[PDB]
Amino acid sequence: PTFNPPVPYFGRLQGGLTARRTIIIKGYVPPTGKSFAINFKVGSSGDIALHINPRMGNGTVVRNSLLNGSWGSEEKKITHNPFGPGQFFDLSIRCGLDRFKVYANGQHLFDFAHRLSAFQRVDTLEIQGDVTLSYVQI
Ligand SMILES: O=S(=O)(O)O[C@H]1[C@@H](O)[C@@H](CO)O[C@@H](O[C@H]2[C@H](O)[C@@H](O)[C@H](O)O[C@@H]2CO)[C@@H]1O
Repeated sequence: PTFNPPVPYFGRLQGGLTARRTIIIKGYVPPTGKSFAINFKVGSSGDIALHINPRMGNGTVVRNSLLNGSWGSEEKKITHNPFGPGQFFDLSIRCGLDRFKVYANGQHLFDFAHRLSAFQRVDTLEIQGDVTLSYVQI
């Protein structure tokens, strides 16, 4: 469902992941949470074009890709962490031509350049772990 979807969330992306297409994830980080992930995925159990992994322990926002069975290099740099314990967040993820463009609460969070080149192949949004979702628009 679009409203209060229970985690783990599986929502399929109509026509594949198109360019110009924005996904909205509004949610809540529990105080007793350590890790959650947002996965843009080729098939229900395949390649992860974009893996996004807020980790509360060290307060990192880990971006990576899982391609051909292996994790590439992590990108960690941010100017802010909206996923602090007990915080609500409003994420806007836009699939661009050369990058994903990611905003949290209206503030730019990260860009992640496509490594899975043909980003169209992505057909599965996957959210898992320590997060409470209030609204998910694909
Ligand atoms: O969903 S999982 O693939 O099972 O979880 C892993 C992912 O979040 C990837 C993304 O890069 O990280 C894996 O672990 C890392 C960890 O970030 C790093 O600190 C450590 O030194 O290397 C790992 C790989 O062995 C997660 O397990």
